[PDB]
Amino acid sequence: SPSALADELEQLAYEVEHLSS
Amino acid sequence: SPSALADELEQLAYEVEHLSS
Amino acid sequence: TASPHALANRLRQLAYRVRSLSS
Amino acid sequence: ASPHALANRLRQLAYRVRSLSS
Repeated sequence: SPSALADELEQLAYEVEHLSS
Repeated sequence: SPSALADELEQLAYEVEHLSS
Repeated sequence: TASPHALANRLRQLAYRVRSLSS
Repeated sequence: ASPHALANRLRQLAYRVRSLSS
């Protein structure tokens, strides 16, 4: 599902944001 | 195209691997 | 190496493009 | 999640994206 995949990618973006350099 | 999108997602994943916890 | 924030923002823009797909 | 785990989940979803249509 395109919307379901997009939601999963956004949750992954949430996780990436909380990583360090 | 979806393949172009998937290619960019994979490139992004490569860069995420270079980050740290 | 791009920052976590720049990568996260790129990933949100790709998610918008995925959401726009049809299947 | 580790960088590794996120990157692998991204690659998993990339394959699913690859299988969609315009």
